[PDB]
Amino acid sequence: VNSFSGYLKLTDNVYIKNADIVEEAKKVKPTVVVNAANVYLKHGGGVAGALNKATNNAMQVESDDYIATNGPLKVGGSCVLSGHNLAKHCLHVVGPNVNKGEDIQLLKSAYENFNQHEVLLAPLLSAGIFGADPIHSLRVCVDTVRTNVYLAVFDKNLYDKLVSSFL
Repeated sequence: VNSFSGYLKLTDNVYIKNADIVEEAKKVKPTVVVNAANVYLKHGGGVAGALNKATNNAMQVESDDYIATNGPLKVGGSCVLSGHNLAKHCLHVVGPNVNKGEDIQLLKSAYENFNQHEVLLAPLLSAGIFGADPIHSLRVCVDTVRTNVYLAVFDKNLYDKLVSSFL
């Protein structure tokens, strides 16, 4: 039993809710919240900008030190950093950004990072300002992640479309 509430069960291990991931993280304080990161960990907008804003920019400060030490992530890769006031840990995962021309096949590699964590609160990777089809992202999630994932979808209209079209 865990503390996640109000989710629709899609499969054995994937759950979904119309929710603001920031507000959901603040209430649940999950072990892991996933950020929709870019390779530079520049948290300017989308989910990343919202998560970082909720940390009062502490996520960005920590991220800048990470990049200065380690260099950029790979598209499809990830790193574990602090969850600050939102979670124990933040798993920064880089899905391909279609608006930069990155290969969508890398979306499966991106979701594979979730399998290193037993339970996660996450957005749909490569959705929103990353330009991929969220219906496709949900399909890849279900077909790739084997650990327990709680997906937060900000847009109510999109949430209803994802549920109604789910196979």
